[PDB]
Amino acid sequence: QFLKEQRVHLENMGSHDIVDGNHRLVLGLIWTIILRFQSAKDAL
Amino acid sequence: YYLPMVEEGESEPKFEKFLDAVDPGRKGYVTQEDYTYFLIDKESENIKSSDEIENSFQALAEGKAYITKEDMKQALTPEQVSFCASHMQQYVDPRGRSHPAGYDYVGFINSYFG
Amino acid sequence: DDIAALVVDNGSGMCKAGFAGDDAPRAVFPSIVGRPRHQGVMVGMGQKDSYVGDEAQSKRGILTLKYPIEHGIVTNWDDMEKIWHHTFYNELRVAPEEHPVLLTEAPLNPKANREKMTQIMFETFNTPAMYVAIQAVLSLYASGRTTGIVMDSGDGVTHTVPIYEGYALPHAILRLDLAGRDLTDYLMKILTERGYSFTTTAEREIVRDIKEKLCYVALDFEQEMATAASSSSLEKSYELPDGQVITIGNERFRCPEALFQPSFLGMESCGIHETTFNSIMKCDVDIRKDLYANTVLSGGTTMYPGIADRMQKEITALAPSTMKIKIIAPPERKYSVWIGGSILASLSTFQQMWISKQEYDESGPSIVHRKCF
Ligand SMILES: Nc1ncnc2c1ncn2[C@@H]1O[C@H](COP(=O)(O)OP(=O)(O)O)[C@@H](O)[C@H]1O
Repeated sequence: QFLKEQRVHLENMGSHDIVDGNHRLVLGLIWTIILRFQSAKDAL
Repeated sequence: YYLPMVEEGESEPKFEKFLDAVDPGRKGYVTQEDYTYFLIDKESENIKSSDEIENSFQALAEGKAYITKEDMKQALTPEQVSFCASHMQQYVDPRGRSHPAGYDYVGFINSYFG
Repeated sequence: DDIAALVVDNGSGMCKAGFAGDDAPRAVFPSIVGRPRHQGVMVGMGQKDSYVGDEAQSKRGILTLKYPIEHGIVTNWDDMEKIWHHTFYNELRVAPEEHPVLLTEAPLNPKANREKMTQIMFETFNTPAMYVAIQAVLSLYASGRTTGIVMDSGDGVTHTVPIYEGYALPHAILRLDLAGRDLTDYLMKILTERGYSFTTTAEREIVRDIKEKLCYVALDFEQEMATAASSSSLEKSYELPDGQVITIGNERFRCPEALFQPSFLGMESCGIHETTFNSIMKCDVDIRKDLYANTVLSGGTTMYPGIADRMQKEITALAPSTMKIKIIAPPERKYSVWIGGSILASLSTFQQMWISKQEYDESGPSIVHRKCF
């Protein structure tokens, strides 16, 4: 939910998937985290 | 016009140069014809003097003393860009260092039109 | 050399994906989207709005399975976006901005399908370059010959196209809406006669597994009816997920026979052998004897045991007797299209044919008709 708060798009991601130990979804979660976490005023 | 305004206690020379070109006497007012002369000299087509070419390749280079081919290739046909790259030399800055991509329009304009 | 391209095959049934220059695809998974239908009572288990692909197959008991691609046409674009996102991020773990993608689709399709596919692959995933190809041409790449008629049967549509010496005749392309999903529905219909009833979308996958495991193409239809009527040697036993045991028997060779006689489904169209023969006769005179010797089977639907002998016998019966008919079915014909994609994706001379991002920006989504095919 914190990741969804940052508007990082996760697809086919669920809590039971992470708890159950699915390899592909865990690796995808890590991959997504890696990609997404690294006057003149008067004149205008 | 690309004129930043109302800096905190700072003076810029673009507005001063525009005011000098419009009203050199510092009269504080610009008439209908005073701004129209600037608009006509700024708008299009025929050219009176080479000084506007002088300080307009400076504005095309965004005030930089050197210009690049990529900057010239958003405004000018690659035919003319190839001509300019063939006939205009490499730029030397005030420090003396030479860029591989530094191109001086000042020397070229003073060589052909001067 | 630089960065390798992506090869993605989107058939109607299952999606396949991998890197160009590879022998086999990395990711193979069904193209389904599932959503729950019952009440949820356990507080704190977390929520999940959709189940995509293989994850929907394991938890299929409490879901309503939906297919985004129907008869080779993308009906629901949102589920296609979900499938593509799952393929790119969870299955291959690659950023789509670094790789070009090559896609596959049917010969005769609506124009809006290709236009929307190009718009989706440029606008959202921001791929630098992309290309669309016909699946059966990629099958002819996979075979490795310059001349032949290729018949591809998937889960959505069957199509035949002849190619001679690198030139494809457009008027001889035949498309038939008889595929594996229709055979699955017919198996669901004829399994009622013995007392087994499957209705919901969960049991459709069970029927598909039954069809993939215990079905075969009869060489002679009436003789097999006589044999199955005389004895009980043709019966086979299957075990349901809940533990019950079913026994098919007669229906093993009646489901795949419906490809050759579409009147069982009520369709007026001809069989696949007659479709291939008619597509051959639509060509010119001089190339017909070359097309008789280079018939290529492709797609998963042609993985029934005994399809090659039946096809060869039927086409031999229809053709004049003075020429020889040989049917070339590679053992790995399920993935042939994808293999062809790899062979196309990393040719040296193909690198000038990608649809550039700048070209899409200056042309709109209509650039895909001028290029591609
Ligand atoms: N081993 C098999 N034997 C018989 N039929 C099969 C087999 N494997 C797949 N099929 C049929 O082919 C369909 C899948 O074909 P596929 O090649 O995935 O089509 P596409 O990739 O064009 O969607 C399945 O629905 C099933 O009906």
